[PDB]
Amino acid sequence: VYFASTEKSNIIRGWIFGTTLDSKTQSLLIVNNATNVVIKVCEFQFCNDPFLDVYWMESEFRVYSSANNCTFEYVSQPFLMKNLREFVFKNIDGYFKIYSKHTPINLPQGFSALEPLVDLPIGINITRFQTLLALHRGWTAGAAAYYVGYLQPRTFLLKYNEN
Amino acid sequence: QCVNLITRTQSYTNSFTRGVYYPDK
Amino acid sequence: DDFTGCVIAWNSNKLDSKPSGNYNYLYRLFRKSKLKPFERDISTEIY
Amino acid sequence: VQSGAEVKKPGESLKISCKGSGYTFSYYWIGWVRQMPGKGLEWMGIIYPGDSDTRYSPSFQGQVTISADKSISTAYLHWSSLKASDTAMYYCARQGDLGDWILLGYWGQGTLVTVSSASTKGPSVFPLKSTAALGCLVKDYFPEPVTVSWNSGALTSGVHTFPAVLQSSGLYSLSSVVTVYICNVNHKPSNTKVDKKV
Amino acid sequence: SALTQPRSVSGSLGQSVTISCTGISSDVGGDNYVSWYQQHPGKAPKLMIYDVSKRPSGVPDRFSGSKSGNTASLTISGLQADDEADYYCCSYALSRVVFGGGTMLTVLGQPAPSVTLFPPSSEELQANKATLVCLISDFYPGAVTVAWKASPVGVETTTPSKQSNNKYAASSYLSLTPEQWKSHYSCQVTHE
Repeated sequence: VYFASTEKSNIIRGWIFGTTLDSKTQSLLIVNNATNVVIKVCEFQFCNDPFLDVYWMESEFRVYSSANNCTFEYVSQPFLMKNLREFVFKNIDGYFKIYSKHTPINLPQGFSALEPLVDLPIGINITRFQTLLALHRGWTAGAAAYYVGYLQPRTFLLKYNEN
Repeated sequence: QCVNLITRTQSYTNSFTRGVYYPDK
Repeated sequence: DDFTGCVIAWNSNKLDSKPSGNYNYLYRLFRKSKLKPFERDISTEIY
Repeated sequence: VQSGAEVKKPGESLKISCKGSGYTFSYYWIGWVRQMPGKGLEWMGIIYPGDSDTRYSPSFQGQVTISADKSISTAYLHWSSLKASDTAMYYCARQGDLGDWILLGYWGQGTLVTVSSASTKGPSVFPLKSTAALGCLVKDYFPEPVTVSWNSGALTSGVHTFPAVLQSSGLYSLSSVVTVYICNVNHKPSNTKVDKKV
Repeated sequence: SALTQPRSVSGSLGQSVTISCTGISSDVGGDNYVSWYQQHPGKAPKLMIYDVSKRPSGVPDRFSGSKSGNTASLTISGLQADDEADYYCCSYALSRVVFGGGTMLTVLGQPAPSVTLFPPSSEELQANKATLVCLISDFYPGAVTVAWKASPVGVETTTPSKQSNNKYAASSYLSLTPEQWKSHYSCQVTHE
């Protein structure tokens, strides 16, 4: 899938990846918080409308009910900490590839290639995904917009300049 | 907890030339 | 199909086997579809 | 039941044994774990009833070898060029169907090997208002494992044996009481038995 | 790595006790490679707690364990008199058997020491010896003091005893000459 969003208020804070999302199989959970983001795959029990309740203090993980039989955990630098942010997630032969690159805008015309940032193996079936909305808690109202595009096996002819 | 609070609508937008990335490093 | 590496495998009958029955190792025999390369399936659902 | 521990000097290649029962010595791992006085258990290595794929501890690669007997299901150990710090309570353990191959399901009895060079001085017995109880005294003996009995073990109730006290000259002294009589003292390292009557 | 265990603990009858166990390593295949052994003082060790996720056979249900990171704990309930024994945690994740530093389980409860005096025998006096033995036993607390009166008086003593009747015992052997013994003794015992 292709994820794009021009929300310049730090609302998008990760993406959920899974196939059934009922704690039956493993599911990838990404939390793109302020600093030292955490990427852990486990058997999460996702809610109908998952979200982060920032109370400052971080969220108390209201997205999943319980998760104990986990297999992998990854922690690294934050991801892309009016600006437009684009994301591309692929799962080929068990390896999960992440492409992202921030380009300031005034989806305008032109070309802006994305850079590979994180490539980690998961080895799990990913069929459905859902974004995460960040809000403060008497819940604080807010709005956000993002773009979603489905990828397909294609063939492109890339042109490289002198740089 | 698990409360249904966030709502979402749908709309369409034309992506002219977006989605390009480096296939190899 | 594009695997690159050494598939190391050796006999371990003296370690992973017990006369009373070493049933701690399981294997998935039934599945809805074929498994993709480098994929894990730990679900205990009944097929 | 295990064999006794005879007083040996470093460099005589002594041997210990242990007898187990309740299993088949065909595919169950078995090893030996020692315990020095004042410390915990120390795992040395294990042996397989078939191909002896022995895996010794890094601190016991060239210090002790396993020479267990398979035809009689009795374990044995072999040593060579021993040291003074080799005195430890060796426990024989087996794999067992409880845990994995390295897990120890059962244990043996344990025998404390004693190493000394005091020529194995012979013991001595000496006798001692309550009458009502009597007792005997054992003095002038270097080896520690010395047992005292009453009437060759005819009286068991009301009999207590106190631990030996280390003397300044290196010897020991033991005291015993009995509820009321000939007190019998047996010395294993010297094979000397002395009888005394109060 | 070396497993760290408390040298001595202080429990109570009817209460619970938690023995710590740190320094446990882990390899690819699992992290529950934790097993405990019960070894009575001067007796044969017996397997008590292994695979804390399960329950061993023959072991009472009042024994259980837990896992929290690299630190494990042994939860024991219903402490009795016969429960006084040594316990060691084991880690075998890397196919290597390691043991802790040794744990001694002691229980508290409701506890007058027996003070007896015996004069030297004739065989000792004929050998120009005079040994004054003052026997102390039947005391639960570990506080005892041995002293004699001549003006206060080689002499050795051992405070700890052997686990045979669940009671402590101490004795001292005062070695003096018969000429100085006949020229005058009493045993002084201090206990809580």
